[PDB]
Amino acid sequence: DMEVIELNKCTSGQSFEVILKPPDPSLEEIQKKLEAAEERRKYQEAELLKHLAEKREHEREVIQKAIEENNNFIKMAKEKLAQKMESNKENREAHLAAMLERLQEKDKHAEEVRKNKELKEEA
Amino acid sequence: MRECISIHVGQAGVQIGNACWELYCLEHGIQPDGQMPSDKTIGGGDDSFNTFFSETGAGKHVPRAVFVDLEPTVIDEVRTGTYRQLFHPEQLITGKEDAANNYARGHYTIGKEIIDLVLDRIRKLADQCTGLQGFLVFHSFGGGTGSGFTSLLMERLSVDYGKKSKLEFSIYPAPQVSTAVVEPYNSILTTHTTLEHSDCAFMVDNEAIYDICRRNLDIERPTYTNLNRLISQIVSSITASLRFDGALNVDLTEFQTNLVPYPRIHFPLATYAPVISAELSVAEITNACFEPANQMVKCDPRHGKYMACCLLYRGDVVPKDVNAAIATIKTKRSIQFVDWCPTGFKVGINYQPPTVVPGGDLAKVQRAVCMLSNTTAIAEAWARLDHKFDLMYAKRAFVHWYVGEGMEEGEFSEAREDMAALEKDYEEVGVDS
Amino acid sequence: RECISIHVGQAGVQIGNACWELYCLEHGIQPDGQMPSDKTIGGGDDSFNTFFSETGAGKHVPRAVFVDLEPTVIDEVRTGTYRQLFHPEQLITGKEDAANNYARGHYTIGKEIIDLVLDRIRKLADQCTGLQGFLVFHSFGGGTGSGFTSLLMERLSVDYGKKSKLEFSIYPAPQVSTAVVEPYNSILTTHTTLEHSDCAFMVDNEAIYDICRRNLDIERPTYTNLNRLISQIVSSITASLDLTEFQTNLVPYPRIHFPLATYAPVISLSVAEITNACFEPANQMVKCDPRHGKYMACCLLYRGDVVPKDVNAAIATISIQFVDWCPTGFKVGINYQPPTVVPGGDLAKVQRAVCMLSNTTAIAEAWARLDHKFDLMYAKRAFVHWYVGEGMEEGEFSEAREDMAALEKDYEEVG
Amino acid sequence: REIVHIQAGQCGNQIGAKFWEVISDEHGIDPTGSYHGDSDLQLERINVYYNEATGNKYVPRAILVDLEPGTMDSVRSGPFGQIFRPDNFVFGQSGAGNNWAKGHYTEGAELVDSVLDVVRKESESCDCLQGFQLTHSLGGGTGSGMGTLLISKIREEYPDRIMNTFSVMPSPKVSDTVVEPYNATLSVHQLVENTDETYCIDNEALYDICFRTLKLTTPTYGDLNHLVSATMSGVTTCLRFPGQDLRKLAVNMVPFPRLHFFMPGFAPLTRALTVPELTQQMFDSKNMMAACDPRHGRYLTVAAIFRGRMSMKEVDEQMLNVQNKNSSYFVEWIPNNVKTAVCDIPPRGLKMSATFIGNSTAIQELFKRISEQFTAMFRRKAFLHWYTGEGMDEMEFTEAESNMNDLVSEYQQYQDATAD
Amino acid sequence: REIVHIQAGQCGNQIGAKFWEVISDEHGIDPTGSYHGDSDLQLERINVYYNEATGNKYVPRAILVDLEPGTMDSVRSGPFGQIFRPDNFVFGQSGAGNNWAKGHYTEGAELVDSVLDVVRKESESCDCLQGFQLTHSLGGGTGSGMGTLLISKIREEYPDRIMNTFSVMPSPKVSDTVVEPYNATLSVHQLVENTDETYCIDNEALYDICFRTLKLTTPTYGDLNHLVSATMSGVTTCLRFPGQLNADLRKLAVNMVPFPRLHFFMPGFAPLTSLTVPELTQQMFDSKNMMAACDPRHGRYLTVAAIFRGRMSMKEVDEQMLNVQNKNSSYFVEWIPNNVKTAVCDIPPRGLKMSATFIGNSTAIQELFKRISEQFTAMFRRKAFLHWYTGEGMDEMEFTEAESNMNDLVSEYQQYQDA
Ligand SMILES: Nc1nc2c(ncn2[C@@H]2O[C@H](COP(=O)(O)OP(=O)(O)OP(=O)(O)O)[C@@H](O)[C@H]2O)c(=O)[nH]1
Ligand SMILES: Nc1nc2c(ncn2[C@@H]2O[C@H](COP(=O)(O)OP(=O)(O)OP(=O)(O)O)[C@@H](O)[C@H]2O)c(=O)[nH]1
Ligand SMILES: Nc1nc2c(ncn2[C@@H]2O[C@H](COP(=O)(O)OP(=O)(O)OP(=O)(O)O)[C@@H](O)[C@H]2O)c(=O)[nH]1
Ligand SMILES: Cc1ccc(S(=O)(=O)Nc2cc(C(=O)NCc3ccc(C)nc3)ccc2C)cc1
Ligand SMILES: Cc1ccc(S(=O)(=O)Nc2cc(C(=O)NCc3ccc(C)nc3)ccc2C)cc1
Ligand SMILES: Nc1nc2c(ncn2[C@@H]2O[C@H](COP(=O)(O)OP(=O)(O)O)[C@@H](O)[C@H]2O)c(=O)[nH]1
Ligand SMILES: [Mg+2]
Ligand SMILES: [Mg+2]
Ligand SMILES: [Mg+2]
Ligand SMILES: [Mg+2]
Ligand SMILES: [Mg+2]
Ligand SMILES: [Mg+2]
Repeated sequence: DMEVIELNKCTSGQSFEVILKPPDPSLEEIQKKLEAAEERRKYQEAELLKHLAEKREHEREVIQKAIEENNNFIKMAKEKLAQKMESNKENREAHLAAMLERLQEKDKHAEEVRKNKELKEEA
Repeated sequence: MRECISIHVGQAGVQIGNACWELYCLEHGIQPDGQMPSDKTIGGGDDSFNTFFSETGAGKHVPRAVFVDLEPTVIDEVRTGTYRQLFHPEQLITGKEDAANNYARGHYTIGKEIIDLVLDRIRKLADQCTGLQGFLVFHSFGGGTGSGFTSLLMERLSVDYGKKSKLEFSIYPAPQVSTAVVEPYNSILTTHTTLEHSDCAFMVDNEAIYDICRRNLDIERPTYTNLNRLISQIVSSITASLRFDGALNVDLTEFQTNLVPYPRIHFPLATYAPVISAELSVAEITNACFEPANQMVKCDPRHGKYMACCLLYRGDVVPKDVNAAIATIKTKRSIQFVDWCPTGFKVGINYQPPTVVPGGDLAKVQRAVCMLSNTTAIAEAWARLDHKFDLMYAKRAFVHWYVGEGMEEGEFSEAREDMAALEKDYEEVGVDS
Repeated sequence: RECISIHVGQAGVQIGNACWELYCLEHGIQPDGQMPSDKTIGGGDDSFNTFFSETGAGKHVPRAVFVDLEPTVIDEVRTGTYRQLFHPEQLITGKEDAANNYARGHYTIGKEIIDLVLDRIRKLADQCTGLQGFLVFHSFGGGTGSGFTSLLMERLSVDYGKKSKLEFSIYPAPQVSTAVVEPYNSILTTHTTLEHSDCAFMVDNEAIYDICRRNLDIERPTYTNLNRLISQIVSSITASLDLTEFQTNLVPYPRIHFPLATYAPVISLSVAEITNACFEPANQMVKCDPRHGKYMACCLLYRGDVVPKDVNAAIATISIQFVDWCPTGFKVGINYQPPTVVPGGDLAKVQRAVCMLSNTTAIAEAWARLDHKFDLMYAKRAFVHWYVGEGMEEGEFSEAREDMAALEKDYEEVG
Repeated sequence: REIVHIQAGQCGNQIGAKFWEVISDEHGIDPTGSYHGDSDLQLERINVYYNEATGNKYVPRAILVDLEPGTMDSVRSGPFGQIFRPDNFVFGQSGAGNNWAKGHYTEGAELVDSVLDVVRKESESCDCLQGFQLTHSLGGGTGSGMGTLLISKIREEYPDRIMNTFSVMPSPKVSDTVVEPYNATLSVHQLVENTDETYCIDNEALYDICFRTLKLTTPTYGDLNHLVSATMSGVTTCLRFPGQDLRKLAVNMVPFPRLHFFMPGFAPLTRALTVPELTQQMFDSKNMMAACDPRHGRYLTVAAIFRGRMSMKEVDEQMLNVQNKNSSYFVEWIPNNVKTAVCDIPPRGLKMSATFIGNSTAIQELFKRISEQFTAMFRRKAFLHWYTGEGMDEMEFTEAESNMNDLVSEYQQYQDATAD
Repeated sequence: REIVHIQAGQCGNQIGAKFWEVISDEHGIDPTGSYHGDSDLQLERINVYYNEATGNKYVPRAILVDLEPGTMDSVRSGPFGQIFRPDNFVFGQSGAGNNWAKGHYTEGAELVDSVLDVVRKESESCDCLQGFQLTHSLGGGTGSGMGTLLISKIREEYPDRIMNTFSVMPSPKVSDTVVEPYNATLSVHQLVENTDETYCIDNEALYDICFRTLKLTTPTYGDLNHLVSATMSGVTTCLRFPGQLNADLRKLAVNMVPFPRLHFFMPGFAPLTSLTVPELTQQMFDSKNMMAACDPRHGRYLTVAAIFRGRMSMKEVDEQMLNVQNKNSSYFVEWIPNNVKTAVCDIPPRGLKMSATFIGNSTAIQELFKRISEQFTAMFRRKAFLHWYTGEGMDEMEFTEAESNMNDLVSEYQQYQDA
């Protein structure tokens, strides 16, 4: 009830078999998949660099908007300050012009009063 | 680098300027020679005090300031002062006739006679600067020069120097020490024009400093120099963070960013503690800064909400003492903040002890603080001003003095209309969300 | 008849040189490389020459190559005791590891370093008049042991379709493991190397841990305690020398080439006592249920004072089932010289010892646990972004999973 | 900044000379013209009225004008006569005989060109001319007629500088000359438009103070001129003394262009008075140089100047007291319309003194009085041919009358004005 | 494997200076830069954070960045001020004015290039660079603004490298400026995309820890900085000391970050002071030991890394950690098996004999971003202080986009909390 086959007897040891109850790969496709992964990584890098470039362009846009606001503020300050300065000059000199015109008119009236005294002196 | 140019305009601006610079010379130890024995870098160097002082070859430290008045009696005194040799004679500019309490004369008629000269010297000062921070403009609100020329200067500064930081230290009209009756006109007028060109305007009202000198220094009738000496301490506290190496700092831009919630709402009041006669605590001086009695403007903070508070300490004070005091303050139901400002405090500390002019009535103290608070309550000061303006403009009183110098009544109308909007804006920023 | 050994990754390198120092002590080879028992200086056809080439000066050199994408572990061999036993070329290192990431070690860093390792491996093979095949030592969870071993396996097959490749793989254990992504790396590396490996001896570190603590009475074993214990089971398995016998005697169907090894006794007993010990689950290398599983092969390799009748008696005493198309039996081998051990090592030198190598359906239990843990994270795509970020198709996670499902199913099929 | 003074006619030269004698003693300048004072505050602002000359001697920046040449010798005969430089005496052949047209249009126009020549040469030597003050009466023909012509001429040459006047208004209690209402109305017609400030010196007041108060049986012009001089000194105090200009006072005192007529007051009239005494007495109708009860009108603006050694705290306390204690007498629509100045230097003889300058609507009482007297003669066209014979028309009289009636109308409207 | 350190702004340079002081003391490096320690383990992996100077000395791989010179002058004046390479100081002088826009767009642009030039030079001095660490606050202008800008710029230049930040989150209890909600929300928007992990050091937690459970007094900035420096020394223990067997930035990032955006960690230390292994593990998981002001019990850990220091029983740490796990079974995600792993380094910190540190990727950190979002909204609803940002070229769409992204993160952390 234990049949064994005696095998491979030698000085190092023995061996035997006891029995109790009887009874293509392609390198180019490996390189294709490794290159495909590398190409997929490269696509991801580009999308990031693109996304980063859009962010750099937004930073440029923001800085440009700051520049535009500061320059318009200057230009609107310059032109409003000039405008009211010229108006103030027109007004101040118009008042003094009218004042001197009214003042010279009195002077003429005085000369007429004198002329009438002269005419009456011929009596 | 990081230099700031001070421009003092009119009697109030000049006399306060010479008060501040004397205090500066005392703090940094600059002698009336212009010499400073505590500076080793001759004619050059980038120490912190150099923000406000330039260095000349022979060792003289010259102030980065410009004094302009349309009339010389006040400025001549500076030229004859004990500190004459500190300024290059050109830094002091003076016309022959003043603006005669008339905004139109200071801004138009008389102002245009020296405005360019003033702007030229400001450019040379800016040329001496490796990294210009901005400008400090000291002026009154009710004088011809203080209102008219300041507004023309601020407009020109915005054209020449763009949106570069322009800050004001302004004296608000006070009937007690008021000296002209057209002051409500001049104040409303300059506010209208410098509104768009100013980044921030630290306000003080001469009657409040007066009452403070009376109550705290037992001076029966305080002198203008007294008032000026206190203001110098306030200004020094505002500038100490830029003239002294300090653990915590607040620069011109930090002041702007934290104290101005909206473009038009840029008028924080000042407060300073403690004011002690010649003959303490850290939490005490902070608590004093919120008491309505000790407010540099006739304003009741309990009638409004705090939008921002800048607490600037100098002396024997360390940040843990402050945060504690701010913590105790944060509990106080008497101090209410707008619900759109959850973080409501900015703090700067400079360990350099305070200093007073020797012999003055102000006692030397070891710690001090100045608080700049933007609160909606300051609308009351605008209201009292506008009302006086209404009383005269309804009858058009005195308007002819401004019309004779080229001004149109439409300017008065739009200036008051804008002031009324400022009142309405101060009201609306206080409504809760 | 010589065989070539390759150690990939930290686990492979460490349990690798643990095996080599046990080999030198087995054959009395000295740290100088000299072997006083070898009287043919400069070559020969002795049995130890299957694993040690000889030089003119007589230094015995292992037929081995150590590869890791990071140095800290290979330099331990460069500066160790048996350092002079290896030429400087035998050891290969990069400076950036695979970060416990199969895809990084397979598709990214593995490309840049595979061709060098191949050329150096062939230079080893050119020193072999007869090469029976390859033994690889690697981990399942580690980044390089997963990804680079896979890459190396498929390449080894195409370049050496002649020879055969056997695996000595480390199964991830929650008690002793370093990365949560270990189920991911395992599933992926098996599916890619199942077709390329002829036999694959797994080992559960938890099992080694447990039998270490229990049988040897140690509160917590060091990695070296483990390494020496595994080294004895590998030593006994390799002590067989044909790579063809192993491929055919233990593996009847190619996909189910995952047998379990059981070493006994582990003391710090008679022939029958130690043989029954290997039939016990508490001595096996992978925590597993041979109670339910049915065996398909059972090589029994003894070492020491063991004669045939002692074995035959012991087998007759003991009642496990077998697959109904396999001869219910047991191949038996003897190596009279007693098993050697580390002098002062944590296991004592004993008179007799046995190693059981059994291919059973029971090992499917080990697979299912690892599969379930894989399923938990992949259901939420957890950590999948690290692999996809390295160029790996997300589909591969499924191809390696569904194949993994088939493996267990084919295992249960032959239940 | 310099001020050019002009004195025209009899009265103008009389009070002008008395004024110079007063401030020259206040500044410590002898008739010779050399400084012999004891302090420094007597020179610091002396350039405003004096011109430094060789020999360290100051000369008044004054120009003396009259069509009657005799008044020239009277001024030079009087004390401090040689202090005036001879080239600034501009005299005509004979007076105007109380005819406003002779001074304004005919004889005065002959002499006005040389007057403007002297004015020009004095104004060009000034670093920055503040403006001009003119002393004159309104009843005669020289200071009345020629004065107005002067201030009108000087305006054309200097449109942007200040023109102040010290005008003496006629009173039947002082002079019996009948056509004085004509001259005063015509000159006021000129003054309303051509001057920035006019200090109305009422001869009726001056007579009342010397008689009912100072208790003088028959007061001479020299008695009345003592009052005018003391007010003029007290009004010009801060101008001539440092510490404590023209345009500013005008800007603060004149809320409306035509209403620039101020009622002056001095205290004491002649044991130093107290600040409360001075303060009360100063707002009293018995101390006003215009015969106008300020209780009959409202104050638009008020400027006070105190003189002598006193605590300015008390000065404030009392000035606020009298303001609130008499709130109704100040318009509510001009906030802070009462300002005060204190100078340590007191007048000659007095240790304590105070001068009051008030833009009050009660001054309409004075102009009404003139208007009634004017109307009584114009309705019967009495004596008009004296003016018509010189070339004037009747409509100029009508314009002067109506413009003066407008002025008193305005004054009453603002008196009745409400804050809302 | 070497790391380049960068510190930006007031807070970033102050905590960075104290971090270098603490680990220079552990590694036996004195302020002059030369070694003087009693163990060769202090040099085995010293290159990781240091470079060998020629004069027998070591120089930190550190770059110091600020728009204002003051902070730099202060750290140069500190005890270890001599150690840093002088050309590695990059300062401007315009400052940021507490404004994120000035630091990220206008002012920070004028300085970010020459910063990169230093980042480049020190990377050419590395045999194999693992990546970068940045210390900065989120409430200010320089560290918040320029820091994000910097982080984005180095990513463009070193996309394959690991980027970590140690980021101080603003709290009203300790405030520098009134616009901290704006600066924090604006920068969080950036850290979700351009960092592989950020250790959220919350100034609210630091304050509470120093006040209540530490001394019941008022804390100085040195106290707050002492907490974060020690915490940083703990997080970096296995990178600077041998025996880890898995000590690289990449490994920790792959193990701790299951999803790209959920890379925000709650650090923890034990003990807190100015012990027994059971206490070490138990306290380590206590919310009173969390450097972020969030209660772990309000969420579930996704992955957790614990590091123990000091000589102790390895089996004690093991079982302790196993049983605190199984005692609170439901407060860990089940769909990530074996999600807490530990490590021991027998070299303990200088000052104690046995300590322990904690790195938790937990959903509870939503509470942090929530605090920011509310304070931000309280201001943005009234557009308060906003003009200071738009005046620099900024738009309101950027603020709304930033807050919506931070809210999306809050939802995402909560979503995996319910799975
Ligand atoms: N604190 C302070 N306020 C002053 C000083 N001088 C004047 N003021 C205030 O300034 C206002 C008047 O403006 P001033 O400075 O006098 O006038 P100005 O700017 O010179 O203008 P004009 O001289 O009219 O051309 C009033 O409110 C005064 O109280 C001073 O020395 N200190
Ligand atoms: N028995 C044993 N298992 C080990 C040993 N070293 C690592 N492991 C196990 O192997 C797995 C990790 O694989 P490693 O070999 O460390 O990784 P690697 O192959 O170097 O890959 P990377 O380091 O990720 O690039 C874990 O399950 C460890 O428990 C060792 O010496 N002995
Ligand atoms: N208080 C005062 N009033 C005077 C004096 N002299 C004249 N008056 C008044 O002035 C008015 C007369 O004007 P006068 O100054 O005499 O005349 P005038 O300007 O010289 O012009 P004519 O004499 O007409 O050429 C009357 O009302 C007089 O009462 C004087 O010394 N003091
Ligand atoms: C209501 C109000 C507000 C402000 C002023 S004020 O600004 O002019 N100050 C002021 C000056 C003097 C003074 O003698 N000036 C010199 C001067 C100038 C011109 C003339 C013809 N005489 C004198 C007196 C009092 C005051 C209060 C006045 C009134
Ligand atoms: C859930 C889980 C599984 C596996 C790991 S692990 O592979 O990374 N091992 C691991 C490493 C350290 C450690 O300090 N590394 C060095 C390092 C790297 C990066 C940084 C910023 N600081 C430090 C600590 C604990 C563990 C358990 C972590 C978490
Ligand atoms: N813990 C700690 N926080 C700080 C320190 N300095 C500033 N902060 C915080 O940082 C935030 C402000 O950022 P800050 O660095 O000062 O501004 P920056 O210069 O523009 O980068 C606020 O929340 C402050 O509370 C420090 O030394 N320690
Ligand atoms: Mg002035
Ligand atoms: Mg110097
Ligand atoms: Mg700061
Ligand atoms: Mg490895
Ligand atoms: Mg041989
Ligand atoms: Mg006469």
